[PDB]
Amino acid sequence: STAGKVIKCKAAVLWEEKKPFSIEEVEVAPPKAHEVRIKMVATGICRTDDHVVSGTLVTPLPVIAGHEAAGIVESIGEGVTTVRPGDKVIPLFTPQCGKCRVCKHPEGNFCLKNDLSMPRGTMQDGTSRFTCRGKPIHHFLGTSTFSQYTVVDEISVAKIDAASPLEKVCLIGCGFSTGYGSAVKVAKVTQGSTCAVFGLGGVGLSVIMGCKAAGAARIIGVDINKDKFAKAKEVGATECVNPQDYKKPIQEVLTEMSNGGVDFSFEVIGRLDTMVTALSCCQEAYGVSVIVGVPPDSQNLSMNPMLLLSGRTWKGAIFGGFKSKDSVPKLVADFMAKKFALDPLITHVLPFEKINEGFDLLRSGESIRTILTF
Amino acid sequence: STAGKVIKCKAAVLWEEKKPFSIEEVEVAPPKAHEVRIKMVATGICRTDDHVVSGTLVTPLPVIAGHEAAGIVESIGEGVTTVRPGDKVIPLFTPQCGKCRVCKHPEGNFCLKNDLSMPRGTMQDGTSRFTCRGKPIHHFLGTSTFSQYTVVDEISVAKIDAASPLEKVCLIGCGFSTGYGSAVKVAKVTQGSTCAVFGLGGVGLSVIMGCKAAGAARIIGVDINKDKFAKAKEVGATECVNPQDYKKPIQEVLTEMSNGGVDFSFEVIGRLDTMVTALSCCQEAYGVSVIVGVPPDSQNLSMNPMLLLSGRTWKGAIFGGFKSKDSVPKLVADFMAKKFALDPLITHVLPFEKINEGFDLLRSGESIRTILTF
Ligand SMILES: NC(=O)C1=CN([C@@H]2O[C@H](COP(=O)(O)OP(=O)(O)OC[C@H]3O[C@@H](n4cnc5c(N)ncnc54)[C@H](O)[C@@H]3O)[C@@H](O)[C@H]2O)C=CC1
Ligand SMILES: NC(=O)C1=CN([C@@H]2O[C@H](COP(=O)(O)OP(=O)(O)OC[C@H]3O[C@@H](n4cnc5c(N)ncnc54)[C@H](O)[C@@H]3O)[C@@H](O)[C@H]2O)C=CC1
Ligand SMILES: O=CNC1CCCCC1
Ligand SMILES: O=CNC1CCCCC1
Ligand SMILES: [Zn+2]
Ligand SMILES: [Zn+2]
Ligand SMILES: [Zn+2]
Ligand SMILES: [Zn+2]
Repeated sequence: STAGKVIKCKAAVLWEEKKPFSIEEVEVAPPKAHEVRIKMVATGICRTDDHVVSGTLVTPLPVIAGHEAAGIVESIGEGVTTVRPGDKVIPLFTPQCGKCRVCKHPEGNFCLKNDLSMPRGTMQDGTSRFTCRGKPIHHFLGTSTFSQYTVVDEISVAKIDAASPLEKVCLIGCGFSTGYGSAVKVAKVTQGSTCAVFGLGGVGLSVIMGCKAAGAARIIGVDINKDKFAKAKEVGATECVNPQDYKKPIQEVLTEMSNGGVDFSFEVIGRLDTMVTALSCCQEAYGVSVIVGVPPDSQNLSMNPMLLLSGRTWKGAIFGGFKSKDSVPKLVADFMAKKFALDPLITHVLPFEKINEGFDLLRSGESIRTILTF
Repeated sequence: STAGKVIKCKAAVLWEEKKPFSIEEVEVAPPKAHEVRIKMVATGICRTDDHVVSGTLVTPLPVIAGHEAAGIVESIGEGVTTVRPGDKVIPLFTPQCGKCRVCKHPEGNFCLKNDLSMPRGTMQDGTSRFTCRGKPIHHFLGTSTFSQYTVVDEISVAKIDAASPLEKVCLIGCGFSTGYGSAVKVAKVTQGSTCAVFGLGGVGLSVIMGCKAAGAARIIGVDINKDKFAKAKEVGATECVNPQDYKKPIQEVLTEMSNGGVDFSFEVIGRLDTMVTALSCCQEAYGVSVIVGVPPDSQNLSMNPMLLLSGRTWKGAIFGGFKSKDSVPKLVADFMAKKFALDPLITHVLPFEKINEGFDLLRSGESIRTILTF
């Protein structure tokens, strides 16, 4: 009854930076060739979406944000072969076109069709499927999940298990997979190692989950909000430290605690200074540091390259290094088989209409993941 | 005639920065417990030794520099078990104590007994074996090879094949092993890959040798001195580019040539700007960049962490990542078995007394490696 037709629905439109989202009616065009229109079931609030509001992450406005979500296919455009109406799906903020040099590389996952490096805020064809008050509205990372319906390119959606609980598995679309993969796939944490995790939000807790799964003997959580420590220990941290408690810089503290530096460190905040601190606290000859946090737009850090010359490895990754369309269904299957848990990340649940309250909870430090239900 | 006694011999003393080496008589104490006195045969002129003269690398002065060398054991102190009088040896500017956490780690080679991080310019016991004009003279990296005799700690010397040609294998003490290992062990260049090498001196040519040995399909040499290109092609470069020939920054040129970025890049110069350019020119999702060059003392580079967040890996290494005492004898044996060539690196051979002329050849751009003979 809606196939081929414009759908009018509610969405959370961001008209300008540093303002509440506006819950109001938008028009969602039907999918074109190789596009998929999705009815949203649940979406999480990730710090990246707040970065859009704050101007930390620059993408064209006005915009429908949201990128960590799950829903049910409402209709498919001409030529779609990988999903069907009625399928449960997770939108992929990093596409997997399967044809570019990165998709063909055994390690790479940052597909060249991404909308991150040179943000356009469009579908792959350079146009928008959203109208609001008669005005075109930008997409976000080819997902735009803060809406009752969205349209994504086929390379930006994965079919998942038909029995999946969408109010939980939406976290596999961003925060869980990012943190878990950063530990198990990017860093390749080893049994018996010592790890340090900077930032104990949804993504940092997922890093801890991955470090424990990889068998780390010590996992040191680092956060300036000590209210985050109890859940960090629940999911695997052996000891938590607040940098504000110490007179010395925390990388000196962590080097002392690890008897000369940690094996693996992770920056999961998004600050230039903590990226450098995290690199410095890994052991100078064989340590590995992974950047996960998003830096403020266009800003450069400063560092002494002797930190690298002694032997450190420094790297970063999007989405935990996972090839998105191959990996998301497998991660869902693994969740259904109880191989990892998502409940520890979910601290609050709200209806989509209370999106602004959900962002207030994030900004206040009270929440990890709030899940919004449509 | 000389065991247990002070040796008066010729050495090249550096009394202060930015002055020629002073060829004069020095006095070399006999070895104490666990020390080894070596009567040098050949020593190479490495850019690192020039960095001491120029103030790029800070180490206590006055000093006997030189660290890339080979000689013959004159005497051993109490407790030495790994070499004997008459053995051919190569001093190790990175020690291998075998006891610290780095030596025990499968990947690490930057032994915690090194004299680089906190330069003292002494023997392990904190004292000097050198006097000149009645003044104590500092050691350099526990080697000090610009002298007819030196004294090193046992952890800083390796015994090598009694039939080795010392006037060639001295290069295994630094330049060859550093460059070759940076490609084959640190970067782990893969066959069919595309590589970019910034700096075509002795170390950069050794990187090229390693990239070719690893089966790279394309090896792009980068140098502002085009006189370096002919030898780079002889040892495996498929193409050479001079940044000053182009209106665009060279990272953009290299990204275009490689159809979107190289697989492996190497900075083998020692400039902050080329360290960042080398990182930028590897492919953003799966590229690897290795810093080999020595940066100017205490200076920080500036970089955008988005270069790492997309997926790049940035690392550095001392001595090609080789565990020094284990690897040097094996590299000499490999040379004797004809597994790699050293002659392409040697452009000049001069008597030790012509040390200053040898440094003039390096500074003028004319030489690769000058070997000084005693
Ligand atoms: N690389 C990727 O693919 C992805 C990156 N991100 C980024 O990861 C970061 C974390 O995301 P979430 O976990 O949702 O964020 P979050 O805000 O829930 O967690 C961040 C934690 O860092 C702590 N923190 C803040 N400043 C600190 C400081 N100076 N020192 C120590 N701790 C400090 C906060 O108290 C907070 O608990 C964000 O920057 C986000 O944009 C998120 C998802 C995917
Ligand atoms: N990491 C380690 O273990 C080691 C590091 N090193 C360092 O490696 C570096 C290279 O050593 P060598 O080969 O002996 O030096 P070299 O001076 O013979 O070679 C350097 C090359 O860089 C080129 N160059 C200079 N500025 C340039 C620019 N802006 N762009 C492009 N090319 C430029 C020069 O023309 C020269 O050919 C030095 O900094 C040295 O201290 C050396 C040995 C061991
Ligand atoms: O949180 C999801 N996506 C992020 C990934 C890191 C760059 C900004 C967008
Ligand atoms: O060239 C020999 N040794 C160098 C290695 C890099 C740091 C300075 C000393
Ligand atoms: Zn996210
Ligand atoms: Zn692709
Ligand atoms: Zn050691
Ligand atoms: Zn050297």
